[PDB]
Amino acid sequence: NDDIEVESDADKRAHHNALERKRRDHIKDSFHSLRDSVPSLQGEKASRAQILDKATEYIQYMRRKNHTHQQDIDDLKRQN
Amino acid sequence: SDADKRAHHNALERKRRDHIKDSFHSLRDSVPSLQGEKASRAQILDKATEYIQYMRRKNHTHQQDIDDLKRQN
DNA sequence: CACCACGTGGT
DNA sequence: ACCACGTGGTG
Repeated sequence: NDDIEVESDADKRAHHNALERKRRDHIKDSFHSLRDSVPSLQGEKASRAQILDKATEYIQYMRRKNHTHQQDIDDLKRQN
Repeated sequence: SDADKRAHHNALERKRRDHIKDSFHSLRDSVPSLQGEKASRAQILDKATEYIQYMRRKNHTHQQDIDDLKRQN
């Protein structure tokens, strides 16, 4: 835009700031959705570090749980 | 002091930021869609959210296949 | 000592 | 598009 390039400094500042608010809101949102996707804290409190941490923890748990399910499938597929 | 008081507050936050930085790393590596890719913190959170949901689904259905192979056998 | 958001300055 | 810092305030 041709207005954008010729806009005032007050206009530049305000914008820079507005874009950062928007960036932070996206992330705050994304932390929300991760929070709710993880049953160890489905929808209560939890600091950003806990969300990231319990999220890594869950992924590992699930993997363990998955290796266990697929064996019991193979072995039930032996019986069947 | 009142000055030395501020240095500490600041030092403790730097620590907070480092914890979150490291934790983003590990989450990054635990998600196969992000391995080897350059990702923004928003991507990591988003692609992670995606994976965790996928895993939950896929595990659930595999449970079903157990019940039905258990209802079959 | 944890937590958090903001404005700002730096690619 | 994105990121890290210092800050002021909360428990």
